[PDB]
Amino acid sequence: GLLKALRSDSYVELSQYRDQHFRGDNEEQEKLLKKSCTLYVGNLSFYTTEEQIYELFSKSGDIKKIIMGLDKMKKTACGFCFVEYYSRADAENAMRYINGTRLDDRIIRTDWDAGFKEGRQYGRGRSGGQVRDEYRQDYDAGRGGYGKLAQN
Amino acid sequence: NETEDHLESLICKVGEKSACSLESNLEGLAGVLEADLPNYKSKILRLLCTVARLLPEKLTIYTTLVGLLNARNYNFGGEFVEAMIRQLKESLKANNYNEAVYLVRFLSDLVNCHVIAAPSMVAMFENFVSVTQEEDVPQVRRDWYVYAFLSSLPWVGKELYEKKDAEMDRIFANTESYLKRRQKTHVPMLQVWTADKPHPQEEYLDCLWAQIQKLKKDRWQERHILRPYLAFDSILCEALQHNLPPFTPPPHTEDSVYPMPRVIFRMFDYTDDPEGPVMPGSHSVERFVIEENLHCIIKSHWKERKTCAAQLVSYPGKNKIPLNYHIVEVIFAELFQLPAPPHIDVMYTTLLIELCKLQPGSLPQVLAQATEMLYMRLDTMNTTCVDRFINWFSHHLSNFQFRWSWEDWSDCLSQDPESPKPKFVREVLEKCMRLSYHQRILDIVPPTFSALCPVNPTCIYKYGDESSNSLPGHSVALCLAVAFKSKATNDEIFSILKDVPNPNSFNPLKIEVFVQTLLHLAAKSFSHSFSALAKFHEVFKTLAESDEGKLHVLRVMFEVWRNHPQMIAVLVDKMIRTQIVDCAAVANWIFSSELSRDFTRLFVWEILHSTIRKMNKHVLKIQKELEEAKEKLARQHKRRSDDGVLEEQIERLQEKVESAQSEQKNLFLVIFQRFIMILTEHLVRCETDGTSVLTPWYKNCIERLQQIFLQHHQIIQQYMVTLENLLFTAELDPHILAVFQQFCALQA
Amino acid sequence: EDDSELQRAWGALIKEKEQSRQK
Ligand SMILES: C[n+]1cn([C@@H]2O[C@H](COP(=O)(O)OP(=O)(O)OP(=O)(O)OC[C@H]3O[C@@H](n4cnc5c(=O)[nH]c(N)nc54)[C@H](O)[C@@H]3O)[C@@H](O)[C@H]2O)c2nc(N)[nH]c(=O)c21
Repeated sequence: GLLKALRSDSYVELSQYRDQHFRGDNEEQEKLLKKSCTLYVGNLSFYTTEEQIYELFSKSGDIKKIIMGLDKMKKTACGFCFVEYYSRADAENAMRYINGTRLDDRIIRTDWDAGFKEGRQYGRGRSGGQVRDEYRQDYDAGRGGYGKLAQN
Repeated sequence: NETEDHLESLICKVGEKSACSLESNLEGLAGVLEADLPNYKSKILRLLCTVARLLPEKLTIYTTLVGLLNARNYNFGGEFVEAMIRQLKESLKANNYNEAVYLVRFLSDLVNCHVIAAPSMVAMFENFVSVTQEEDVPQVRRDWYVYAFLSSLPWVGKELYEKKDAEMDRIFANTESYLKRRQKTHVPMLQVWTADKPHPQEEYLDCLWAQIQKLKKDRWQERHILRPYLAFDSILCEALQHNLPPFTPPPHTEDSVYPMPRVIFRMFDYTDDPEGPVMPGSHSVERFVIEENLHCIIKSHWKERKTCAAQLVSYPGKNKIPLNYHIVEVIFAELFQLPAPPHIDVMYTTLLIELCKLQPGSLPQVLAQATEMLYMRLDTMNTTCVDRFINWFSHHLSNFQFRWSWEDWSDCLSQDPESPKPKFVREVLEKCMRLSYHQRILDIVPPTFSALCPVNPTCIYKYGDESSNSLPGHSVALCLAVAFKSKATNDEIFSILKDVPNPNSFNPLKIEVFVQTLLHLAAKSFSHSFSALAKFHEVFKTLAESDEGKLHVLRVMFEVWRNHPQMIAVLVDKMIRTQIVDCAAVANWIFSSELSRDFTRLFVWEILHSTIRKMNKHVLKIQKELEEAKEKLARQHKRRSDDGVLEEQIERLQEKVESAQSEQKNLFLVIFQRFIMILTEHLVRCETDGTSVLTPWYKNCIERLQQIFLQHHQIIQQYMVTLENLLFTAELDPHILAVFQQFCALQA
Repeated sequence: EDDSELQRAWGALIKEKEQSRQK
C-alpha cells in the first residue's frame, strides 16, 4: 500500500497530558481528541494580546474562535489560550508548524484539546494563575515575575 | 502481519546512513529477499513497486536492488517488470502523473542494472516522443511525455546511446522538432521575475532540453548521480535482460488532467559561493538532478519539519556541491512557485528555521544573502511572490527578535514610495507590527526609516467630543452610546434609531451612526467586537437588507478602522460568516472609490482571497452534505431491496448546492468585471494622456488579476465558457486579454 | 531544546553587517 515511514507524523501525535476535570473516561476523551479542532496554546506572555495570536495562527488556516486565558480572580491574561479552527487539517498544520515557533520572543507550545467548555479559560492554580506558574521558581518577566510560591 | 511489517522496515532501511557500506547492505537485503522469495512473491513485488513510486530520491539504490534480485531469479525480474508496467498504466489512467514520471525513471534506471533490454526501452521512448505527433490534443500532455523522456535521460542516456545511437538520434530529432514549435504563452504568468538578468526564468522544458544537450555534448559523462550498481559490475553483467512489451500510451480522454507547465526558479550562481565547491551551472543536468532530488525529499517528509531538515542536510552526491545554497534555492522555489506552492507557506518558513538551527554556522549567512538578493531583484518580482516573500520575511524576523540591518536597504528611502522596494519594506514592517506592538516596530527601524513605519492602529470616531455638532447625527450617536453602555436591547435601539432625518427603506445616516458607535464602543479587542456584532446582528440585518446597505456598512467600518487593517479583515470575515454582508458586497467594496488609496496594499487582497476561500469552502461543504445524503439513500435502498421525506431532503440539498454554485459564479464574474473596468479605465486614460502605461499601480493590478486566475484556476475552468463569451472577448484591450489567454494556455 | 546558539549566530551576523556598513 503506502509506506509507513512517510505516513509518520510525530508533531501531531497526542501528548501525555490528559484533562483532570473532564467528566468521562479516557476512551471518550481520546475519541474527542481524534476529531477535535481546538488547540491549547501555552507558554504565552501575559502581555501577548489576542491580535498577535490571531495573526500567527491564521497564518496556518482560518480560525473559528480564540479564547484568551484569563485569571481565576483578577480576570487578566494568564499566559495561555485556545485556538479553535474550522477544520482538522488547519489544526494539524498549526501543530506541525506553529508549534515551537516564537511569538513575542517566547517558545509557543501547541497541544490538542477536547474542545472548549465554560470554566476552562481560568487557570486551575490555587493562586489564580496557571499551575506551572504556581510551581515554577525561575524569574520570567513575560509571566509576571517570580513564581507564586516564591512571594507566598 | 509480523512478516509484513518486518519486510517493509527491512526494504525501507536501505539508503539510510549506516556504518556498513551501501553495497554490503544492498547485497544483504537482496539475499534476504531471495531467501523469503517463494512465500511472499506478491508481497515483495508490491512493496518494491510502492517503494519505486513513493521514494524517487532513493531511486538508484532500489534500482540496483532489483537488478541484484534479477541477477538471481529471472522470473522475478520478469514479474517485477510486468508489475511496473501495470502500475504505470494504472497511474496514467488515474490521472496522476508525477508518480508516472518516477516510475518511468525507475524503468529507465533498470536498464543500467541489466534488467530491461535497451532496444525495448528505446522503442518505449520512441512511442513517448511520437505522442507529440498526435492531432487535436492538449499541449500539456505532449509536454509531459517529452518531460518524462528527457528526465529519464540523465539516468540511462549513456546506455541507450551506446546501444541504439541511430534510433536515439532520430528520437532527439523528433523532440527538437516538437520543442521548436511549442507555445510559450504561459511563461509570463508563471515567471517569478520578468527580468532577463541575472538569471532568466526559463521554461522547464527549455531548461531541460538545454541541459540534455549539454550532457550529450559532454559524451553523457555526469558527475552527480549515485550509481551503486557499478560496484557490482560483475554480478549484474551475467544477468539475463528482460524485454518490455510494446507500450502504447493511454488514449486521450476528456476526463484526463495533465500536470501544468512550470518555470524553473533560478536565483543562485557559482560566483555567489567563492569558497565552497563549485555550484553546477544553470544549464547543467547536475543542477536539475539536485533540484529534483531535494524537491522529492521535501515532498516525502513535508509533514515532520525536523526529519525533513535532517534529510535535506544529509543529501548525498557523487561530487561535492554547495548544499546550503541548493537547499535555500529549492525551498524558495517551492515557496515562490506559481500558481501555488506544493505545500503550505508556514511550513517553508518553519523548515528554514529548522535548517538554520541544524547548521547554525553556515546556513544563516546563506539565508541572509538570499534575502538580500531577493530584495535587490524586487523591481520585477511577481506581486504574488512579493506577498509570499513579505510574509516569510516577517515571520523570520518575528522568530529572530525582529533583528535586521535595515540600513543596508536605505536605498528605498530616496526613490518613489509606491515602488516595489519601499512598498515591500512598508508591508514587511506592517506585518512585523501585526506580530508585535506598534511601539516595538518604531524602536527597531533606524530613525531614518520612520516614514515607512505603520500608522498607529486607533479607531477614528466621527462623533468624538471635539467633533463639531454641525454633522447630522450627533444627538442620535450620543443616545446610542449611552444605550450601549446601558446594556440596550435591539428593540429600544431601533426606537432610538427611529429619529434620524433621512437625507434620501435604506438610510445611509442610520447605518453610519449605528456602525460608528458600535465599532467605537467595541474598539478594544477582537473579542469585544465579535460580541457586539453578534449581539446586535438583528439590527445589522434590518439595516443591511439591500446591497447599498451592505456596501455602506463596509464603507463605515473601513472609515472607523483604517489604521488597523487586521481589524478590517477580521470584521469583514465575521460579517460574511454571520451573513450581514454577502461576498458580492465585499468584492464591490474592494474596488470601491474609498479604497483607491489602499488598493495596492496587501491586506485588501488578503481580504478578497479570504472571501473567495470562504465561498469555496461553503460550496464544498454543501456538496459533501449532498453526497453523504445520496450515499446513505443508496445504502438504504440496496439494503431494503436485498431483503419519501428523504427524496425531498435530497432535492432541497440539490437546490442549495445549485444556489451556492450560482453565488460562486456571480462572485467571480463580479471580480473579473471590476478588474476589467479598472484596467481598461487606466489604459484609456494613459492612451489619451500620452503617458507610460507600465506603472506600479498597473503592475500591481494586473499581477492581482493573474493571482486570482492562478489561485482559482480549478474553479474558473468551469466558468471558462461564460468568461470567454462575456468578459474576455476580442474587443477587449489586448493587455487585459493577455492574462486570460495565458490562463487558457496554462492548461491547454 | 534551546536554540540560543542560532540566536547568537544571527545576532553576531547582523552586528558584523552593521559594523561593515559603518566602516
Ligand atoms: C498544560 N495544559 C493546560 N491546559 C489547560 O489550560 C487550562 C488551565 O490549565 P492550568 O495552567 O491551570 O494547569 P492544568 O493543566 O489545569 O493543571 P496541570 O498543570 O496539568 O496539573 C499538573 C498536576 O501535576 C502536579 N505537580 C506536582 N508537581 C508539580 C510540579 O513540580 N510542577 C507542575 N507544573 N505541576 C506539578 C500539579 O500540582 C497538578 O497536580 C485547562 O483547560 C487546562 O486543562 C492544557 N490543555 C491541553 N489541551 N494541553 C495542555 O498541555 C494543557
